[PDB]
Amino acid sequence: MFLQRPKPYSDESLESFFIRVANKNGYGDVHRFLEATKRFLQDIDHNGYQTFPTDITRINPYSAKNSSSARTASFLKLAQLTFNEPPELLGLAINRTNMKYSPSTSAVVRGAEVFPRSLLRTHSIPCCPLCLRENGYASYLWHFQGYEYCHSHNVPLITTCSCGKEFDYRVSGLKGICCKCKEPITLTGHEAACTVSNWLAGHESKPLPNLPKSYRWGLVHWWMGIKDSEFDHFSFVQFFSNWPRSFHSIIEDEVEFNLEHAVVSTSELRLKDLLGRLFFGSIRLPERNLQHNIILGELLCYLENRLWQDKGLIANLKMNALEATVMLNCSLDQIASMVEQRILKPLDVTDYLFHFGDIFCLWLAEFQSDEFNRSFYV
Amino acid sequence: MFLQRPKPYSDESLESFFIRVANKNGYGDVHRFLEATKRFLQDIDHNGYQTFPTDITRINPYSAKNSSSARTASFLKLAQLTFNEPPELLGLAINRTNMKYSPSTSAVVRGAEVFPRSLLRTHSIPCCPLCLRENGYASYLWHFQGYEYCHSHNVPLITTCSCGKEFDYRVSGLKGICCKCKEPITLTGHEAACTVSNWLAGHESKPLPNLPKSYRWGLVHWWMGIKDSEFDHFSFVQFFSNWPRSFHSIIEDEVEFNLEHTSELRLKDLLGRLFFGSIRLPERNLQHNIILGELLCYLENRLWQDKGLIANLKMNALEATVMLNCSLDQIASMVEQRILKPLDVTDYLFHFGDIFCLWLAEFQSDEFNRSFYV
Ligand SMILES: [Zn+2]
Ligand SMILES: [Zn+2]
Ligand SMILES: [Zn+2]
Ligand SMILES: [Zn+2]
Repeated sequence: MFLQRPKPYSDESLESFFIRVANKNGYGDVHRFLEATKRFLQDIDHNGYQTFPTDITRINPYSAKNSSSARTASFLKLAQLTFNEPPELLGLAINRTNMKYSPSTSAVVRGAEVFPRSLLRTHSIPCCPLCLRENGYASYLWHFQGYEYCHSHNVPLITTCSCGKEFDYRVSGLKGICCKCKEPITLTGHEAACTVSNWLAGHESKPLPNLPKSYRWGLVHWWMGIKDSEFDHFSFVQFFSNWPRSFHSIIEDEVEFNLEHAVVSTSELRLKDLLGRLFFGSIRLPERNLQHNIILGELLCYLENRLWQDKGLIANLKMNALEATVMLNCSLDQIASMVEQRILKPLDVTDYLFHFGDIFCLWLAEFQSDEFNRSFYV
Repeated sequence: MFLQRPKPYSDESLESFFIRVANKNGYGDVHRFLEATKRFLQDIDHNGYQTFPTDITRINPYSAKNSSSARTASFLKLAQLTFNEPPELLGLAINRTNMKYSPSTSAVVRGAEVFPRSLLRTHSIPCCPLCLRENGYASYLWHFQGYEYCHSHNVPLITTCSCGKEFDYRVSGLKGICCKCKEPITLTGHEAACTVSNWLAGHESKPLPNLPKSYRWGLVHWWMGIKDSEFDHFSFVQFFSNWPRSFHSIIEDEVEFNLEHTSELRLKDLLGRLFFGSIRLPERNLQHNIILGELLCYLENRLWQDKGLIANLKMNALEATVMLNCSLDQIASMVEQRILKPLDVTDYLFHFGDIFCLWLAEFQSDEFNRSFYV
């Protein structure tokens, strides 16, 4: 099998890539192209040729249950032999990863952008009938929640055509011709999400900060837990006009509430009981790089400064051997090694034996890194 | 107690900070200030006042046995109480850190710059008396080997004066007046170390790459294991001078010594020195750990060449966690569900053509990922 590469684009999705290859090389559709792709992998002695799907829906590496390792091994072999010039297809596929958010939100990766798994769309993919006729391809941002508006047009994406039927570009082509009435879809102008859709594109909008593509998705899963609802876009804009003093407006509310509503005495207080929501909700977004995770990197500033104010209230919060490992970015064995030789002053892991100012000052002298340290937010 | 901040600098050592305070504010030497400082912590009931040193040698937080957590806890109080405008003292200390190098070298950290533990000077700190008269304070680079020449005057660093006696700023102040002679010290041109110490400082100097301060210092440990000797400043410049074909020139010769010394060949038997000595130096940022990405770019275009020679090189489950940056529990999890294909942990049932395809599918990150060396 000898193919030709179409016009390359760094923002084209994976499902939009196989459609443009089959239309350029004279194939009928994408279903007959993936069937001939499976036939070529059988002839070249591939290990997972029988697991290659013929559907454009499950062509992504996260849809594979156990054959994910043979999926990109099939993707790497096609880029080296079936084209005159080697394309870039591994950077366009959504790969799984072991990276988690706080407290337990899973995440995936696509090249140099770590996507949240919880913000991935799986029911219906929206699209735009303008970019599919001007750019000639589909954006990779159409598969995720949050990119509700088209970024440089001040229009939303479409979900249902004028005759009651939906349009999905994966099953009905990249032109924009719907299934039932075979017409182009009529469109259905704010700023509250046009600021967001410009910012979730990876681009600059003020006052929202300059961050990598992964670390702008990290604010979105966090801010949904703030409202305890779905994402609100205009309150996202107004919240960072007072950055960080709207986040300073939050932590003042959160320590002053749970001291009132403390059920135990002020010496028997725990870190999870005063600040179990704020501190355990910003650790890995996606990592502990406080140079880009500005949430925890600011949270540390409003924790270190007031430590020994108010009789050392914050610096004396009880902690387990469990949540000592969460803050230090270590394991339970390194806690159990520092109770033998007593670098760390004191085993039951779930019995509250430690203090917060003890664990906070241990990080600053024994457990920093080139990203998770005190010297970026200062 | 109530003091004054001097002119604050972005390269002052920590030992120079307790002399520029102790001279200015009416103490006799550095010993008097440390003795006064320890008592102060007793009055405000700090827990580790009894571990606070009266020696300026052991002032750094790695010199503590168990009280390194209470030494920066002693340091987190003085910047808030005993001054007018808070000085930067935690940004000057040499803290420990857990960032292991290749193969097992530990690390220390001073703010946002991580150093090899094996490159710390401990006998006698060389210095430049021209910075000890015009700047008058001690640059933190003087605490480390690899830095031999002063990069601000192109003049060497002194270790033994004209009377056969040494010189150190922790015992002879910051003026430059020695012990035996109490004179100005008589001084002691190259380029090969001059441009390294300009690169070791944190400026842009060619042909040494634009790496960060954590990664400009991760290479000097790596090259001394290559030559297996003391550090030659001449060859460390000329090694980077023909990138990539000087770095590849050892690589294509590493295989030829180890091909002759074919399926029972291993990745530890054929590419064992280049790969296992380059994973974390200090970390896995392939934008700035250029050693792995260029070797991966060498070995991505060598995966199924030579009838798949490099695809047939054997790996364990222990040395697969070194690559994939995971634990042994996730390795045994991929054996039950059978994503990675062949329990004995040190078993040779895993090959390099099998591991590298799994990392492009299930184990990327934002820094240990293919998205830089494309
Ligand atoms: Zn567009
Ligand atoms: Zn229509
Ligand atoms: Zn000088
Ligand atoms: Zn002398």
